[PDB]
Amino acid sequence: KAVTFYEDINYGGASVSLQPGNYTLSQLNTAKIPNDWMTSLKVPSGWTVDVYENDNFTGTKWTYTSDTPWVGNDANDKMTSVKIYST
Ligand SMILES: [Ca+2]
Ligand SMILES: [Ca+2]
Repeated sequence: KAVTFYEDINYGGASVSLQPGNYTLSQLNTAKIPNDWMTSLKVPSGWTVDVYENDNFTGTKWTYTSDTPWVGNDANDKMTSVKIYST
């Protein structure tokens, strides 16, 4: 089980899976996840994903605790850093 971030709505386009952790922008990029690119994501039930507008877990924070086929226009293409918890 893991969190999978997708480039497009409805889990379309490019996708990358990550385990729990605290990922900065440069770390996402290394994982092949570009800046301001996340549109949808699958989340293991019970897990928590805190998506941040800016790098180093700052800026606006959006939280997801389940598969989300459309993060919506407000959070769309804004992820720069993210914290994933298996709780
Ligand atoms: Ca996108
Ligand atoms: Ca951003």
